[PDB]
Amino acid sequence: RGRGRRRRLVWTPSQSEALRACFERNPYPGIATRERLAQAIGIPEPRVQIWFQNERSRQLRQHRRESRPWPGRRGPPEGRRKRTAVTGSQTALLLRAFEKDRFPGIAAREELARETGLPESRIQIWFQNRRARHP
DNA sequence: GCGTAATCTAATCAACA
DNA sequence: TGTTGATTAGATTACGC
Repeated sequence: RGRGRRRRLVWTPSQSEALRACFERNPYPGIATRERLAQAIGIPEPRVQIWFQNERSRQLRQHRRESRPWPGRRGPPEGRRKRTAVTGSQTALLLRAFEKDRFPGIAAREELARETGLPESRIQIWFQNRRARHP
């Protein structure tokens, strides 16, 4: 990988309380739920998404260690993020960047956002998918 | 150093031209 | 329908405290 990752966030206690309470309600929130929590506690939705991935990993691993069944999905699955439209010039920017560095740090990713107008979070997924499809 | 946010791979679901 | 964006499980990495 590269270097220069995002500076880790530190949850305030109230933020932790809010994430844990949301998680009780449903450990598989949709984009509508994630954006709703994001705005309630004043952090960007992408940080919320990463915290649910990590909190599920922790719950699964504890359930596993306690030899307990994971409830899993409950209720109707909530809607996904709408698919991001990526123009041909946006794709071109990204492709050039990818040729020089497959593993951009937060620095590189945030300027691509400036340049392409795409969200940094979507750029990060773009590279994940590109790497996994173009060794 | 600990705890865990941030990052990663791989497999898969699914939108859209 | 094929391309590719979005999500998941789970492993790993590297920071703030």
